[PDB]
Amino acid sequence: LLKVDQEVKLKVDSFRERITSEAEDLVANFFPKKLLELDSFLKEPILNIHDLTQIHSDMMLKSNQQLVDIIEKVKPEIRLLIEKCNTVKMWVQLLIPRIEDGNNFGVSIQEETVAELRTVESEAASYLDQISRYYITRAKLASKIAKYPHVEDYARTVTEIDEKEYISLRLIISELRNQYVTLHDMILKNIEKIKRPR
Amino acid sequence: LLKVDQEVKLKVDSFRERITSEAEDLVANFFPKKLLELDSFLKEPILNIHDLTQIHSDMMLKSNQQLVDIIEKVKPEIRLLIEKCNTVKMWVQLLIPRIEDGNNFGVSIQEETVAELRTVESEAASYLDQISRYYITRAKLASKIAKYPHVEDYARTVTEIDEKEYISLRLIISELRNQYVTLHDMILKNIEKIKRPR
Amino acid sequence: LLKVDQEVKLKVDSFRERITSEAEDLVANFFPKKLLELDSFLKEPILNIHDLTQIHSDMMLKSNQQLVDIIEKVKPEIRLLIEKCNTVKMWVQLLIPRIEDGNNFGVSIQEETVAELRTVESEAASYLDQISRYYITRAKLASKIAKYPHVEDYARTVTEIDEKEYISLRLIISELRNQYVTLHDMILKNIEKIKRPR
Amino acid sequence: LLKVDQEVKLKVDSFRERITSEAEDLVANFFPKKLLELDSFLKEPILNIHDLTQIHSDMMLKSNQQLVDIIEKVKPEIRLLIEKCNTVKMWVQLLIPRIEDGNNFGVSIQEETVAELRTVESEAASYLDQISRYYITRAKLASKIAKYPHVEDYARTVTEIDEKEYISLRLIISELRNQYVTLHDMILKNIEKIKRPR
Amino acid sequence: LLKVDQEVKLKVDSFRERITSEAEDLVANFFPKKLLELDSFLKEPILNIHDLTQIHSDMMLKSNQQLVDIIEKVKPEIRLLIEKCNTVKMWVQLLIPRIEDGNNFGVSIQEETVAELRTVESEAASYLDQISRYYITRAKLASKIAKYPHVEDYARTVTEIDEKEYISLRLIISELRNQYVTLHDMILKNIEKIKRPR
Amino acid sequence: LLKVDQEVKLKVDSFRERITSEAEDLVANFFPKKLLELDSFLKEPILNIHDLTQIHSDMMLKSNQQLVDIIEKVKPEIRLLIEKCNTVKMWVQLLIPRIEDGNNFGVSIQEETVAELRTVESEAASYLDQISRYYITRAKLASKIAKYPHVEDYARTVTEIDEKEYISLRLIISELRNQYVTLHDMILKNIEKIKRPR
Amino acid sequence: LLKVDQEVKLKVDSFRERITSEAEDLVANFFPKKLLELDSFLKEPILNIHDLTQIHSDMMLKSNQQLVDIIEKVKPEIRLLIEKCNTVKMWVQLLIPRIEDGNNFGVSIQEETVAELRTVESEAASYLDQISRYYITRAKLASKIAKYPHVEDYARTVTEIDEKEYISLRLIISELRNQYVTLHDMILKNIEKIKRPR
Repeated sequence: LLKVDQEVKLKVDSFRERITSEAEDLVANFFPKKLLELDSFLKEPILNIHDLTQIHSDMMLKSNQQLVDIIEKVKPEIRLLIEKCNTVKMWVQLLIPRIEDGNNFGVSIQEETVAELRTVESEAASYLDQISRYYITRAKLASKIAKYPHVEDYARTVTEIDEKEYISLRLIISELRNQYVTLHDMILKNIEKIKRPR
Repeated sequence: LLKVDQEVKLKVDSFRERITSEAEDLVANFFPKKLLELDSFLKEPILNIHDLTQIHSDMMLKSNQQLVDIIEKVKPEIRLLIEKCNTVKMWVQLLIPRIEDGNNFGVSIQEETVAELRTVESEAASYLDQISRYYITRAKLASKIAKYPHVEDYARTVTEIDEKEYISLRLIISELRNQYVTLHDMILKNIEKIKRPR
Repeated sequence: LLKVDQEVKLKVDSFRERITSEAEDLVANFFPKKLLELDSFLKEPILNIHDLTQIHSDMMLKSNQQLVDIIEKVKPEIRLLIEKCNTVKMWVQLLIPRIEDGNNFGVSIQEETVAELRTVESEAASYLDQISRYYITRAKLASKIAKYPHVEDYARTVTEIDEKEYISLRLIISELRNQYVTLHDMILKNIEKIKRPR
Repeated sequence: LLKVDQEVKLKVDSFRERITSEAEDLVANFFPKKLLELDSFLKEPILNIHDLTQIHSDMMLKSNQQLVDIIEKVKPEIRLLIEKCNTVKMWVQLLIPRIEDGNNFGVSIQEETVAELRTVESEAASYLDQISRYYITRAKLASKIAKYPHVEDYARTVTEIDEKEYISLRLIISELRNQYVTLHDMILKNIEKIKRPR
Repeated sequence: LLKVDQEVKLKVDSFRERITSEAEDLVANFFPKKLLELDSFLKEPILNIHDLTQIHSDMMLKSNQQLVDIIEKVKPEIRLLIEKCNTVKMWVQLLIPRIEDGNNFGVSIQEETVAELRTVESEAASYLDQISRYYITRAKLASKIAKYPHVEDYARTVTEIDEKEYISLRLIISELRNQYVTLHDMILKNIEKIKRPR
Repeated sequence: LLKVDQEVKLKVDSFRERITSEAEDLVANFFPKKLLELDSFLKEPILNIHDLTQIHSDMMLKSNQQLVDIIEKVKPEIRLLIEKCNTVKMWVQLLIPRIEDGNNFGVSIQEETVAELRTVESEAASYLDQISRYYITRAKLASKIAKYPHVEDYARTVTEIDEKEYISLRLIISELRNQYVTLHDMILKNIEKIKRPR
Repeated sequence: LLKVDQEVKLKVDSFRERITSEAEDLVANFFPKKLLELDSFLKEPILNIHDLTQIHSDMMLKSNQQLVDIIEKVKPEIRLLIEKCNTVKMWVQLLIPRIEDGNNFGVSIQEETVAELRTVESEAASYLDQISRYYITRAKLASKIAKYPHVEDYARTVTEIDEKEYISLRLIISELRNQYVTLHDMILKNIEKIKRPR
C-alpha cells in the first residue's frame, strides 16, 4: 500500500460523492427528460418536410439558411450527450473493484457499461465532425460551380449535399433520443450489479 | 436502484408504448406493403431497358435526365427504410433484459435482430452516398472532357458512368425490396423469442 | 406474434412463389444454358488472339475499338449474373428457418449458399468497375502523351493497358462461365438441405 | 548468469529506488492533487460558456485569442501526464518477475497496469497532436477565405472549427482529470498484487 | 430437387468431361514441360548479367530496349499460368461433394487445392501489374529529369528503377517455374483424395 | 544432415563466440552504464525548460537552433540502441534449439526475448523518422508563412511544432533510458532459461 | 492418378536433383562463407564512421558519392540473398509430403522453414525498395531547396536523409549477415525433420 495524505484524501472523497450524485441524477432524471424533448423536436414541422426540394437554396455565394438553422439547434444537443456521458462513465469506472480470479461476472457488466458509454461518446463526436465536413464539402463544390459554370452536375452536387444533410441531421436527432432511452434502460436494468459488482 | 420521478416516468412509458405500436405495424403492415410497391416499380419500363445506349446523354454541359428522374424516385424509398428501420431497432433494444449468466439464447436472437437492422440502415445510407458520388464523378469527368477535347476516352468515361449508375440504381431498388421481405420474415419467424426472450 | 392483414398477406405469398419459381428455373435451366454460351464465346477468334500486338491502337486521340467492341459484349453478361444471383439469393434467404438451439447443420448450408451468392454478386460488380477504371486510366495516360511528347514510356503505358485489358476481359468471361457451372453444382448437390433445412 | 560490475550495480540500485519513491508519491500525492486542480479549472467561467457564439473571432488574418489562451493552459497539463505516467509505468515494469509456468495471475495485473499507462500516454500525446491540427486546418481555411471571397461556407467552416476546438479542449481537461482519478484508484486497489505479484 | 432438361444436361456433361481431360493433361503434361522451358530461359545469358550497369539506358526520351525485350518474353508466360490455372481450379471445384457432417478431410484437401490455385492466379496477375507500374513510374521520373535538369538524383532514380526491374523480371521467371513444379507435385501427391474425396 | 567444410566451420564458431561475448557484456556492462548516462542528461537544464516559449525561434528563413542542438545529442543515442539491440537479438536467436513437441516453455522465453528486441529496434528506428518529419513539416510551414503572410495561424503552426518537438525529444531520451533498464532486468531475470532453454 | 510421360519425367527428376544439390551446398557452404564476408565488410572503416557529419554532401545539384559508393556494394549482396533463398525454399517445398490426418509435426517444421525463407526474401526485396525511396526523396528535397532558397529547414532535410541512409545501409548489411547465420542454424538444427518429415 502507499500512504495518502488525509486532508487531500477527504477532498478526493467529496469529488467521488459529487460525481456519484450527478451520475445517478443524470441517469434517472435528465436522460428521461432529454428523451422527451428530443422526441418533441422530431414531431416539429422543420424536421418533417416531405418535398426535400423545399430545403434547396439558389447558388458560389450563399449557404443554406434552412440547414444553418437546424444545425444550430442540433449542435447544442450533441455537446450535452458528450459531457453527460463522461460523468456517467467515470461513476461506473470508480465502482470497478480490485482484480480477483473469481466473482468477475458483475465486473463484466460494469466493463460492458463503460464500453457502451465510450461508443456513445465516440458516435456523438463523429456527428459534430459530420457537420464540419458538410461546410467544407459545400464550400469546395461552390468554388467548382464558379470555376466551371458549364458543367451542370456541379450544381446538382450542392442540392444533393443539402438534401443528404437534412436526412443526416434528422437521423442524428433520432439517434440522440434513442441513446438517452437505451442508456437509461440498460443502466437501470443492470444497476444492482453495476453498483455492487460482487 | 436510482429513484425516478413518477410524472416523467409515466411520459417515458407512453413513448415506449408508442414505439412498440409503430414497430409492430411497420413489421406487420408497412414492410409487406412497401415490398409490393418496390416490386411493381421494378416491372415498370423505365427500370427495364435492354439497350443501355438509350440511357446515354450527349456531352461539359448537360446532366442525364433519364438518370436524374430515376434517382429522384429512388432517393425517397432509401430515406423511408433508414427512418423505419431505426424505429424497429429501438423496439427490439428496449425489450433486451437484465444481463444474467444463463438463459441468454433469446437475448442472442434480440441482439442478432438489432445487428441486422444496423447493417440494413448502414447499407441504405451507403446507397444515398453512392448517388452523390455519381454527381461529383460525372462533374469531374465533364470538366476533363472540356479541358482535353482530343482524348476520346474522356467521353467514353461519361457513357460508362451513366450505364453503371442505371444498373446500380435498379440494383438498389431490388435490394430495398429484398430488405423489406427479409426483415419481415426474420422478425415474424423469430417474434416469440424477440418479444419474450427468457 | 403481430397480426398481418390477409389480402396483403395473399399478395406477399404470391410474390414468394414467383421468386421460388424463377430461382428454381434460373439454377436448373438458365445457369446451364448461360455456361454453354459463355464457353462458346471463349472459343471465338476475337477472344483467342496469340499476338497481342494486333490489339494495339495508334496514339492522345482515339480509343481502342478492338477493346471497345469486346467490352460492349462482356458488360451485358456481367449485368445478367448480378440480377439473376440476386433472385437466387432471396429464394435461399426466404427458406432460412426460426433460430433454434439445435438441428442447425442445414441452416449453415443455407447461410453458406447466401454467402457464396453475395461473393459472386460483389465480384461481378467489381468487374464492371474494372472496365470504368480502364477508360479513366487510358484517358489520363493519353493526356500525358500529349503533355510530354518526349517521354517514350507514356506511349508504352497505353500499349500495356490495352494488352492487360484484353487478358482481363477474357478472364472475366471465363470467371462468369465458371460461376454459372459452380453455382449450379453447389445448389443442386446441396438442394435437399437448402429446401428443407431441418 | 552474466557477471555485473558492483559499482555500476550500486548506482543502478539507487536509480531503481529513486524511481520507486517518485512513482509511489506520484500515485498517492500528485495524482490526487492534480485531479482537484483540473476539476477546479472545469468550474471556472472560461470553460463554461453556454453561447458558443461568444468564442467567435472576426475573419484570413487573425487567430482566435479565446482559444489561444485556453490552449496555453491545456498544453502544460497534457505534458505533465505524459511525463508522470512514464515514471509510474517504469516502476511497474521493474516489479514484473522471472517468467514461470504458474502463479502468473499477479503478473497479469502488473502487465494490465503497464498496458493502461501506455494507453493513457498515447491518448495524451494524441491530444497534443489535435491542438497542432487545429492550427493547420484553421490556417488552410483562412487561406481559402481570402482566395474565394464569394463562397460563404468557407467562413462558416472557421466558426465551426473554433466551436469544435472549444468543446474538444473542455473534453481534454475532463479526460485528463478522469485519467488521474482512474489511475489512482486502479493502482491503489491493485497495489498488493502489483508490488508483490506471487 | 429441381428438374433439369436432358439435352442441355448432356451438353453440360460434355463440358465437364472436357474440363476434366484438359485439367488432367495440364497437370501431368503441360506443367512439367513448362517448368523445363522456364528453367532453360533462366540459364540464358540475357537473364544472367552480373554487372547491372550493362542494362542501363542513357536518358526524358528513350525507354530501355534491354528491359522492353525481356518484358516481351516474360509477359506471355504470366498469361499462360493465369489461363491454365483457371482450368485446373474449375476441375477441382467440380469434384467437391454435397456438404455432410463427417468424412470431410478429403474435402479439405480439395478446398486447400482450390485456395492455392487462387493464390497462384492472383500472384501471377500482380506480376502483370508490376510491369505496367514500371512503365508509369519510369515515365514520371523521365518527365522530372527534363523539368529539373539540375537535380542529379532524378537520373539515379531511372538507373535504380531499371536495375530493380531486371532483378524483378528474373525473380518472376523463377517464381513462374516454381509454381509449375509446386502445383504438379502437390496435385499428383494429393490426387487420390482430390479425385475421390470420401 | 548436410556436410560442412571444417575450416569455414571453425571461423563460423569464432563468430558465434564473439557475438556471445559482446551480447553478454552489452547486457551486463553497457545497458547499465548507458542508463546512468541517459538519466544524467534528463537532469541537465537544456532538457528541463518549464516555459516552452523560451525554445521559440523568430520566423521562412531560420531553423530552431535550440532544437537542432538537442537533436544532435539525441540522434547518436538512438543509433547506439539500434546497433546494440541487433547484437543481443542475434545471441538469443542462435541459442534457440531444434523444434521438438515438448519442453518448449524455455524456447517461448527465448522467442519472447527476440520479439521484445525487435519491438525496441523498430521503435528506435521510428524515433529517427520522427526527427526527419519535424524538418519536412517545419520546412513546408515555413514555405506557407512566406506564401500567405496574412494568415497568423501559419506562424502559430511553427511555434507549436517546435514545442511538440521539445516535448518529444525529452520523451525519446526517457524512453531510450527506460528501454536499457527494462531490457537489462528482463534478460538478467530470464537468463537461465534463455541460455539453457530445456 | 494421372499418367505422366516417362521422358519428360526423367528430365523433371534431374531438375529435382539439381535443386536439392544446390540447396544443400548453399545452406552448408555458401551461407556460412557469405556470413564471414558480410561480417568483414562491417569491420571496414567506410561502414564505421563515428561523426556522421563526414558523410555530408554540399547542396539542388549533386548526389552524395559516399552513399552512392556504399549502395553500389550493398545492392549486389541483397540480390544474392533473394536468388539463393528462392532455391532453398523450393528444395524444402518439394520435400513436403501427401496431406494425411496424423504424423503432421514434421510437416509443420517444413512449413515453418518455407515461411521463414518467404519472410527473409520479402524483407530483402523491401531493402532494395528503400534504396530507391532514398533517391526519389532526396531528389524531391533537392528540387524544393532550389524552389525555396529562404527556408533553411529544406537543407537540413537533405543532411538528415543522408545520415539516416548511412545508418540504414549498415543496418541492412548486418541484417543480411544475421539472415545467413540464422537460416544456416535453423536448417542444420532442423534438417532430419525437414529432409524426412514422417
